[PDB]
Amino acid sequence: FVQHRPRDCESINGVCRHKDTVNCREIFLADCYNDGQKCCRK
Repeated sequence: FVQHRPRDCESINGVCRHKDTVNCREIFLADCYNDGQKCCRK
């Protein structure tokens, strides 16, 4: 089974970087998996 988790980042064709990267555009739609990372336009 699984939990109640919306959408990640990889499930959208994105990347998982640091929420404090720099210029790695974040995807306010795709989530990460580390809890501390965010989505980026690859």
